[PDB]
Amino acid sequence: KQSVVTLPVYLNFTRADLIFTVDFEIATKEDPRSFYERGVAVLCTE
Amino acid sequence: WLDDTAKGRQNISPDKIPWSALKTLMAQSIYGGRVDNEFDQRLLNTFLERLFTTRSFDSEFKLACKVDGHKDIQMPDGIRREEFVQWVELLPDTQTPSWLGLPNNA
Repeated sequence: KQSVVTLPVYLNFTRADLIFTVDFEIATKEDPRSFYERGVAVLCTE
Repeated sequence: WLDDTAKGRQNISPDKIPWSALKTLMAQSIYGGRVDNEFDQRLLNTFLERLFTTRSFDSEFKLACKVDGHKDIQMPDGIRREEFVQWVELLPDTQTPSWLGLPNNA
């Protein structure tokens, strides 16, 4: 019922079919802005 | 917006620059109008928030990181357009995708 980052889940490598959003956890020395700028995402087929 | 903020003044303190106005308008109307995905909108917002503060025009501002090992593209300290274009012409010929914030292996 109820830092962190939100990463998309895509059906393929084209990143044109979003499935759902996943809330992971970040390490101590990393940065969410760098995570967003580097285009980190999750795929389903690769 | 600069003409609205400055009533013909010669200089503005960087705190008085409409940073929030510029960021919101550019992320929602000009560049964000074409943006479809919420993640693309988030990336555009991150870029605008990182770039349109500069610690209020402070020196030694980090525009990007060219190489992960001891290399940064520091902000030029010029004030004039000629100084800025001279800094632009000084950029090295080799460009890695880490200039864009992308990984070098892209």
